[PDB]
Amino acid sequence: AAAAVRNARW
Amino acid sequence: SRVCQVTGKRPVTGNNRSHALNATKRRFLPNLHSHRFWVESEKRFVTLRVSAKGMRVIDKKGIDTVLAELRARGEKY
Amino acid sequence: MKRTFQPSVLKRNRSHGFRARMATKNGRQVLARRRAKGRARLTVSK
RNA sequence: UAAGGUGAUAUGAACCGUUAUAACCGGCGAUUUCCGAAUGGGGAAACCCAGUGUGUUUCGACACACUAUCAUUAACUGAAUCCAUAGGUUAAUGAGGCGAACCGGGGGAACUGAAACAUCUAAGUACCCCGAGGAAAAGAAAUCAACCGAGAUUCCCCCAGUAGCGGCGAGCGAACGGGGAGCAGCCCAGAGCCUGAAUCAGUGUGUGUGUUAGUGGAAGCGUCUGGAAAGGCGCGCGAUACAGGGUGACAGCCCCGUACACAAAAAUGCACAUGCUGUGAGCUCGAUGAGUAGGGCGGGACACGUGGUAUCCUGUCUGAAUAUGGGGGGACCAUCCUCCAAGGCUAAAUACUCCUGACUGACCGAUAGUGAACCAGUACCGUGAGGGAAAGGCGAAAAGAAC
RNA sequence: UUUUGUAUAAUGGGUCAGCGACUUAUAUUCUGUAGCAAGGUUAACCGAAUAGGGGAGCCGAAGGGAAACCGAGUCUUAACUGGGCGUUAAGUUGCAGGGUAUAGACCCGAAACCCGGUGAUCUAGCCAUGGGCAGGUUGAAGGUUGGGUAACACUAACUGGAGGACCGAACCGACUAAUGUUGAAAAAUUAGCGGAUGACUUGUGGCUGGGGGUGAAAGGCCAAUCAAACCGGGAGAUAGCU
RNA sequence: CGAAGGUGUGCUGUGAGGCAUGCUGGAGGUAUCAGAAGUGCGAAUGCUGACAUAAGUAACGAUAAAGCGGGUGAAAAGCCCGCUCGCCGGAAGACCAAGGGUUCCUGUCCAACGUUAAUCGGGGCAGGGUGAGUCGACCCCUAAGGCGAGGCCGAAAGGCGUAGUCGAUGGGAAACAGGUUAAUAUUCCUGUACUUGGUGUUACUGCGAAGGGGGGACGGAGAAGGCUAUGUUGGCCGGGCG
RNA sequence: UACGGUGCUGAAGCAACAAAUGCCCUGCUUCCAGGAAAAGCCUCUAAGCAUCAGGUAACAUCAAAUCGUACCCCAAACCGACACAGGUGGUCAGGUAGAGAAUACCAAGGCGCUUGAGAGAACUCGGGUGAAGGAACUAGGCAAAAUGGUGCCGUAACUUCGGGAGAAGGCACGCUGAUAUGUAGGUGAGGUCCCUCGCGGAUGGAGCUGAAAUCAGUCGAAGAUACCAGCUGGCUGCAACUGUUUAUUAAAAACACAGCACUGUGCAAACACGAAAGUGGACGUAUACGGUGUGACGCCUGCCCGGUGCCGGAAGGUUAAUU
RNA sequence: AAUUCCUUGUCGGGUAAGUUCCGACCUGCACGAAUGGCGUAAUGAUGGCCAGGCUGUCUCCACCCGAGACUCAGUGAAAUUGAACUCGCUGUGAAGAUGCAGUGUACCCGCGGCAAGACGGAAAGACCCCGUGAACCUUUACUAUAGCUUGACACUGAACAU
RNA sequence: CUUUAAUGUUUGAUGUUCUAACGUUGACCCGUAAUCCGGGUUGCGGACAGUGUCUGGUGGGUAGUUUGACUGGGGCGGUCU
RNA sequence: AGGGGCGUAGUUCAAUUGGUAGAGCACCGGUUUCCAAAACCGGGUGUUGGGAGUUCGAGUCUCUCCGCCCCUGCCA
Ligand SMILES: [Mg+2]
Ligand SMILES: [Mg+2]
Ligand SMILES: [Mg+2]
Ligand SMILES: [Mg+2]
Ligand SMILES: [Mg+2]
Ligand SMILES: [Mg+2]
Ligand SMILES: [Mg+2]
Ligand SMILES: [Mg+2]
Ligand SMILES: [Mg+2]
Ligand SMILES: [Mg+2]
Ligand SMILES: [Mg+2]
Ligand SMILES: [Mg+2]
Ligand SMILES: [Mg+2]
Ligand SMILES: [Mg+2]
Ligand SMILES: [Mg+2]
Ligand SMILES: [Mg+2]
Ligand SMILES: [Mg+2]
Ligand SMILES: [Mg+2]
Ligand SMILES: [Mg+2]
Ligand SMILES: [Mg+2]
Ligand SMILES: [Mg+2]
Ligand SMILES: [Mg+2]
Ligand SMILES: [Mg+2]
Ligand SMILES: [Mg+2]
Ligand SMILES: [Mg+2]
Ligand SMILES: [Mg+2]
Ligand SMILES: [Mg+2]
Ligand SMILES: [Mg+2]
Ligand SMILES: [Mg+2]
Ligand SMILES: [Mg+2]
Ligand SMILES: [Mg+2]
Ligand SMILES: [Mg+2]
Ligand SMILES: [Mg+2]
Ligand SMILES: [Mg+2]
Ligand SMILES: [Mg+2]
Ligand SMILES: [Mg+2]
Ligand SMILES: [Mg+2]
Ligand SMILES: [Mg+2]
Ligand SMILES: [Mg+2]
Ligand SMILES: [Mg+2]
Ligand SMILES: [Mg+2]
Ligand SMILES: [Mg+2]
Ligand SMILES: [Mg+2]
Ligand SMILES: [Mg+2]
Ligand SMILES: [Mg+2]
Ligand SMILES: [Mg+2]
Ligand SMILES: [Mg+2]
Ligand SMILES: [Mg+2]
Ligand SMILES: [Mg+2]
Ligand SMILES: [Mg+2]
Ligand SMILES: [Mg+2]
Ligand SMILES: [Mg+2]
Ligand SMILES: [Mg+2]
Ligand SMILES: [Mg+2]
Ligand SMILES: [Mg+2]
Ligand SMILES: [Mg+2]
Ligand SMILES: [Mg+2]
Ligand SMILES: [Mg+2]
Ligand SMILES: [Mg+2]
Ligand SMILES: [Mg+2]
Ligand SMILES: [Mg+2]
Ligand SMILES: [Mg+2]
Ligand SMILES: [Mg+2]
Ligand SMILES: [Mg+2]
Ligand SMILES: [Mg+2]
Ligand SMILES: [Mg+2]
Ligand SMILES: [Mg+2]
Ligand SMILES: [Mg+2]
Ligand SMILES: [Mg+2]
Ligand SMILES: [Mg+2]
Ligand SMILES: [Mg+2]
Ligand SMILES: [Mg+2]
Ligand SMILES: [Mg+2]
Ligand SMILES: [Mg+2]
Ligand SMILES: [Mg+2]
Ligand SMILES: [Mg+2]
Ligand SMILES: [Mg+2]
Ligand SMILES: [Mg+2]
Ligand SMILES: [Mg+2]
Ligand SMILES: [Mg+2]
Ligand SMILES: [Mg+2]
Ligand SMILES: [Mg+2]
Ligand SMILES: [Mg+2]
Ligand SMILES: [Mg+2]
Ligand SMILES: [Mg+2]
Ligand SMILES: [Mg+2]
Ligand SMILES: [Mg+2]
Ligand SMILES: [Mg+2]
Ligand SMILES: [Mg+2]
Ligand SMILES: [Mg+2]
Ligand SMILES: [Mg+2]
Ligand SMILES: [Mg+2]
Ligand SMILES: [Mg+2]
Ligand SMILES: [Mg+2]
Ligand SMILES: [Mg+2]
Ligand SMILES: [Mg+2]
Ligand SMILES: [Mg+2]
Ligand SMILES: [Mg+2]
Ligand SMILES: [Mg+2]
Ligand SMILES: [Mg+2]
Ligand SMILES: [Mg+2]
Ligand SMILES: [Mg+2]
Ligand SMILES: [Mg+2]
Repeated sequence: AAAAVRNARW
Repeated sequence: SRVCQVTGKRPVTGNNRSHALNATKRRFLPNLHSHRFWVESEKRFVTLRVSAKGMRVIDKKGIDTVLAELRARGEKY
Repeated sequence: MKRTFQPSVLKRNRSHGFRARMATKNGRQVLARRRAKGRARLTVSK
């Protein structure tokens, strides 16, 4: 599994 | 459990209605009460778990007659 | 780092052993299903 | 039944048999460790610890048997409390659990559809629980009809997607009547006169027909190709047997069978007959299911969602008539028909297949068909419930390659 | 493939082989075809049985009207010269096909809802019974002996050893930085850091179960999964979307 | 006298295709006209298997450290022996519990396993190995808690619970030193002890409960004092004269 | 003799000192938060035996079953898919230095971590040193550097009088000799007295062990020389504080907290878990318990009852089942 | 001011220069008294600011010691990948070109390096929107319901007084 | 008819006193080696409490859902015949 | 910016909401007091922000235009 890389563009 | 020892009445299930007819499951239980009945033949008090409808039939049928049916039923009064 | 499995034979048999499973009908239904399925090992007991 | 045989991978060794005590097959028995309803107590299943009694002795012990709980019945004893009763101790029977689907009953969803969503639908479905049988359930009119009649229940095809039900939306959906399958009627609510009548259930006793091992079972040679013939080319024969399988390539006549004809010491199914043990048939006169029907309230079931809603079931509160009487005929009343509830029993036609045998397929042919053609519910994964694979083919014969 | 429009720097595909998606049942309408024809045809069932029997029924030859009714007419109206719907026109039963309807209905895919079970060997809290905390400091109350008071109070010295006290290993925590980011490791290592006799820590058992638990409270944790666990079932839920 | 299948070639039709042949293979195949479909695949981040690509690139797992001689062997940086060097030493040593299940010892072998080679191994194969009155467990006893006759309650299932019965992580009788095996030892051997029951003999004799009492029997912290384990030094004994 | 080994023989085998976290000690002292059970064991008598049985004591004798026992056990054998820089409870605790189980170097013992050999580029990681300047860097003194021990002197605002405080700041530390050839102290033999007599008491001081201080001398750039081992001060926001929390990007001003107040609750308590029985609350009783908000302490907590809740009232209006 | 939008408010202190900090002012956009107000020693891996010491943090990097990187031998992955004979520029073009047009340049092929591009790799975009999607949560949204509470009847009777 | 005074009746409204239903998580006895349960004795309470059916009120405590579209992205605003 | 509200006597507010604008204070005049005020009597005051439209007629109704208030300018 993984943890959604918070490289999030908001 | 909630069982009448004379009539055999037991809980039954039904629906709560509403002004919108919404139906929710419910239970109807008998009006059971523990009563000490005086049996003349044995000059003793025997306690029975009876419904209110069962109380009426005891007067009509006699205390001895109902117990005779109970012994046939093997209810172990 | 401590993981989810710490072996303990006494705990394992008291939780999932043959007598623990068969004590109740729900566990007895597990045995019935495993007997119907044909499992080689019915319970966890050795 | 037998000349071969000690299951398989899987050889070998040591042997046993050959005309009937080898082996193999079937019937009936004997043995049947431990765990498991598990039942002497306990317990982390396949383990731990006893008690009683009988009988053994080498005086260290040892071997059997019995000892769970509950229900029913019968004895004996036995409180508060004088009798009693509860309770207690024995002894007899019976039940416990498991198992595919089908069946009856007790409970009982939601997703979904309505292009949302509450009524409704899904659906009394999934699931849980209880109980029973080879079937279950239902069943002998207080039924329908319509002024003519039918005559228990169950199942099939119609009636009919009709009449109706329904936020009259989605949807749900009869009955009457008709054609079929199959048909069977009885008992108590009580006493006589008759009398053991019919009938049913137990059991023995035979017959018949199965089932559980088996027996016989017809008829082809030559030549050619070829490693090998069952193929080619010739000439035959059998067939109540040309169903299939095997045999070195495609076999009616090589083998196993098949068609037919037969077989049972013993056990057992089914049916008929018959003998005992119960069981009562018939006639007369009576009797005719009361906290019930009905009603009020709240729900549910009838296709029918309260609607003008009959009918059925009742949680609650009431409560009749009773043959000179009641129920029903879809609100209700009258008339008229029809039936007699509040006690029971009942085969067949119907549903299903865990399992047994035979046979069939315009079903599959190893990524298909059961997950599994293979030591598969295995390996493996998961604390656990549970999930769950991959993997078939040498050749006719292992002759499996001496050196 | 999707689009008004893609060499497009939009989606899809490393390649090969195998597998992989408009089916089935019933009903209905239409077309084609065959048969019979103002008739056509049976269903269940019977049946040595794909025959034959069975016409129970169904459709059609007559419609109009809400209906009673009337009828090649009928309804509307008091009535129609009227008007609406009908009256010359062949249907029916198979087979195949095109649609529609009910079923999963061309295939694959939800996040979820509901039902019955499995999990507190991880973690959270609690319960019972055991264990652990080197060493070094600070020196409370109290006590004794003096000094002071009428007696206290008070004070000094000496004893004492209090604390969710101090510094600091084990132990426990996890604040900063670097590395590591297909790692030695699905959360760690190295150098520092906080607590370290307590609201401490730990071993072995036990108890609380899913709309529930537990929570010094973050929607945290409840077997690497938590704004409602996991497993099976309803279930091929549904998906106007791709 | 070579079927399907595969692999070439030639011819042929508007196309999906068809025909024939050489080779492979070694036993099936099937005209024609009809009938029925699991009837045609390149894509669905499709499914399964096989094989590429990056690529002989990254990595070969703590920077505690190796070196040499000899031996065995087909082959030695990695195995054995020896001599040095380095690392841990409140551990990176020794003994256990929990847990694992033969990994222990010996012989033999190097396909696979070991991130290299391997003669070696916790790998493969074949043998051997675990000896208890005192150590544990079992047993007696109870804690939390579980189960629970009857009982109470609950649609059913079931829930709770009394008497009871289970349940250690706690309480209960007793063994030490020495020697020995390739691998076991408070278990075997040697030496010297101890405990609880049974039976018998002898003597003296009030015994006795599911009952009563006592005991078992219990905290935290702190302070010393007396000791031992153990260590150091001296003495003694043996060896050494570098 | 097979490098093992096997067999035989085999000296001394004492004393002093130091000393535990082990033992006496399940003790003693003290404190508040007031600290299992049962059985074995000892004893007492009931009923039931008191010739018996049974009990006590001494011998002899039997019996003590069954199961585990190898090996790993902070790890290559267990939990982590791995021969995985992780995790895993108990017991044992050598020498020198040191307060110490820290740390450094060693003993017993066990290992060098299952790819190496070269080369000695950039760059990256872990480290060492650095002219001069000394935060000019950077969001930020992040990181690094620095401080670091014992003894003594000395130590401010403020304070709840405890603190702040190791405040800051400073001095002395090696070795040798002397005081005193090995001191003060501790330990304590012989000897000599005493004993209703022993593992005795009192003297006695041998021998061991042994700081600390001062003085003198001496070496080095440097004597807490290594390892080990606080950076400090000033102003201010928030929270009183120790503690707890998002296992796996947030440890905080968030949560908890003692304290305070309101309110419910008379015990078959309220409340909560349970269709119910029952249980917890509690074997407690308003000096108790539950809920809510606030959050030590100090000074304090003002005005509004219209709205919404809650409490009290019950005359009237309205109003269900029922009749 | 953890609260001040205007705003770097104004003044003072600290600095050579201070949108932060400290002291005041009050004009409180939009503090305020147990959803506590104001103070407060001690405590804090608490936030902000300042000073001394200290240093490669920096001016401005240099050298050195190790582990990789590089070479040789052995073993031997991975994400990705429509196919490639895989240049620059300007223009065009599903509107930012290795692939089109024009033009320029370029012998074939490794190795060590740097990452500008291949709208590079990872993961059917978390922001935005949509669906008559899902879930939790709130309330004086709707309809219900457990619970609580009211009364009638039943269990449930007698006598007397008004 | 109104006004109605009294008269019995039929329903209710309270209040008081009883016990016999019912309650007892009061005491005592027995089952009994028993803090359960049951039975007995007694005391207290008592036609209440409590429970059943029906019914009014309350009820995010717990559920099932709804919460529009157009729109030079959406929301807000505006609009819908 | 966008949207709602407001403008009436000297200052603060009523308004009728199609046909004739009031209240409080302030101001003025007269009483009372030695005097001021407090008190008493009496009374005058307005283009209803500006404009343009409707209407026979507007401060009122409609639309712009000034001034003054109150709200919004949000998700990446
Ligand atoms: Mg048994
Ligand atoms: Mg819907
Ligand atoms: Mg049968
Ligand atoms: Mg034969
Ligand atoms: Mg009758
Ligand atoms: Mg009704
Ligand atoms: Mg109507
Ligand atoms: Mg209606
Ligand atoms: Mg009706
Ligand atoms: Mg009735
Ligand atoms: Mg194949
Ligand atoms: Mg398949
Ligand atoms: Mg298969
Ligand atoms: Mg295969
Ligand atoms: Mg592309
Ligand atoms: Mg791709
Ligand atoms: Mg046709
Ligand atoms: Mg026919
Ligand atoms: Mg007819
Ligand atoms: Mg006409
Ligand atoms: Mg069709
Ligand atoms: Mg279709
Ligand atoms: Mg502390
Ligand atoms: Mg500390
Ligand atoms: Mg990084
Ligand atoms: Mg601290
Ligand atoms: Mg988790
Ligand atoms: Mg949910
Ligand atoms: Mg599931
Ligand atoms: Mg469904
Ligand atoms: Mg689906
Ligand atoms: Mg074929
Ligand atoms: Mg060919
Ligand atoms: Mg062949
Ligand atoms: Mg297909
Ligand atoms: Mg395509
Ligand atoms: Mg690959
Ligand atoms: Mg290489
Ligand atoms: Mg490369
Ligand atoms: Mg490279
Ligand atoms: Mg490399
Ligand atoms: Mg290594
Ligand atoms: Mg070597
Ligand atoms: Mg060392
Ligand atoms: Mg092995
Ligand atoms: Mg070994
Ligand atoms: Mg090899
Ligand atoms: Mg091995
Ligand atoms: Mg022994
Ligand atoms: Mg043994
Ligand atoms: Mg022992
Ligand atoms: Mg029971
Ligand atoms: Mg229980
Ligand atoms: Mg026990
Ligand atoms: Mg124990
Ligand atoms: Mg051992
Ligand atoms: Mg004490
Ligand atoms: Mg000693
Ligand atoms: Mg060993
Ligand atoms: Mg390890
Ligand atoms: Mg892992
Ligand atoms: Mg492992
Ligand atoms: Mg540890
Ligand atoms: Mg150390
Ligand atoms: Mg280098
Ligand atoms: Mg760097
Ligand atoms: Mg440095
Ligand atoms: Mg140097
Ligand atoms: Mg410098
Ligand atoms: Mg310098
Ligand atoms: Mg700066
Ligand atoms: Mg700068
Ligand atoms: Mg820092
Ligand atoms: Mg440093
Ligand atoms: Mg300070
Ligand atoms: Mg500030
Ligand atoms: Mg704090
Ligand atoms: Mg975190
Ligand atoms: Mg934590
Ligand atoms: Mg953190
Ligand atoms: Mg607070
Ligand atoms: Mg109020
Ligand atoms: Mg008020
Ligand atoms: Mg600001
Ligand atoms: Mg300034
Ligand atoms: Mg300020
Ligand atoms: Mg505030
Ligand atoms: Mg206040
Ligand atoms: Mg307040
Ligand atoms: Mg803290
Ligand atoms: Mg600070
Ligand atoms: Mg500084
Ligand atoms: Mg390219
Ligand atoms: Mg370009
Ligand atoms: Mg361009
Ligand atoms: Mg390259
Ligand atoms: Mg680079
Ligand atoms: Mg780069
Ligand atoms: Mg929408
Ligand atoms: Mg809600
Ligand atoms: Mg729904
Ligand atoms: Mg919209
Ligand atoms: Mg947002």
